[PDB]
Amino acid sequence: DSCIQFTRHASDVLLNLNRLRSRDILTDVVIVVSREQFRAHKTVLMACSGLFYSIFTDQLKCNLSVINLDPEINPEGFCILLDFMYTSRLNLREGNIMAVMATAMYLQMEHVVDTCRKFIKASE
Amino acid sequence: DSCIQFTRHASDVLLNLNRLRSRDILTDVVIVVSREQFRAHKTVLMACSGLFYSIFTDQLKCNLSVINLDPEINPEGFCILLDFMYTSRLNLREGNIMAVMATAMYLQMEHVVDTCRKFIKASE
Amino acid sequence: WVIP
Amino acid sequence: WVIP
Ligand SMILES: O=C1Cc2cc(Nc3ncnc(Cl)c3Cl)ccc2N1
Ligand SMILES: O=C1Cc2cc(Nc3ncnc(Cl)c3Cl)ccc2N1
Ligand SMILES: [Cl-]
Ligand SMILES: [Cl-]
Repeated sequence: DSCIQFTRHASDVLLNLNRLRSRDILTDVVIVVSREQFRAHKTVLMACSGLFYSIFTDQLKCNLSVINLDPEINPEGFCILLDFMYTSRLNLREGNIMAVMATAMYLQMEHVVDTCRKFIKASE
Repeated sequence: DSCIQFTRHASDVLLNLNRLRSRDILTDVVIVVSREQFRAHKTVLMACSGLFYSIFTDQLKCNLSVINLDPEINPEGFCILLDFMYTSRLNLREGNIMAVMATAMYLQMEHVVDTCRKFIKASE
Repeated sequence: WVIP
Repeated sequence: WVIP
């Protein structure tokens, strides 16, 4: 086509989606990670995670308002990944990298799994 | 913070949101523009438009499944702007620029209004 | 705005 | 990935 493109559009959309999440606006699901609960938008979770994409395209699970993750999932690792979904920024630290990588593998977030593998390899 | 950032994350999210729109997955509103109907995600519309942001934060309108736009709104201009919301690409042509600018002013999409004003000024 |  |  002969379209023009606004460079900052995708980033501006994601920024506003994070503002709606922070104010709990039109969030339609709560993700339960052991004792912790995280409110989010199903569409953003599906857009970021192969696991959520599979869950919310399922004809019965698409209608659930609560999703319980596997008890081995670390709430902090999930929190870091949810923040990444809504911002493009990943808070990867020596103290959380193992939990972040395991959570990213479970959530099927291949680019996160890749940078965790590389950061771990450099420390070996 | 000491976060790392994935450059293509926002663009990848928007691409997946457009894929969900194309397959009519988790769309929660229909925008009526005279004889034409457009299915979308309320969160994406709010993230792109000052008008939709105001509509869907309203305590009664947030729950509506159908929104009727002003009868002066051109369906093609709306279609072009909805495509822009979900892709960052604007199909701006001599034959549609007036309708696109008027629709962008109504929808409160200031960056689109700006490029339309500039493209019109160059042709004068 | 750019030519993509 | 970059340092933002
Ligand atoms: O590493 C990742 C990130 C990811 C996201 C999704 N999401 C979607 N993919 C294709 N079409 C659609 Cl419609 C969506 Cl929402 C699926 C798999 C994966 N894997
Ligand atoms: O030209 C534009 C594009 C636009 C989007 C929105 N959206 C939001 N703004 C602030 N916080 C939130 Cl939560 C959202 Cl969703 C509001 C005004 C405008 N004007
Ligand atoms: Cl990822
Ligand atoms: Cl805009």
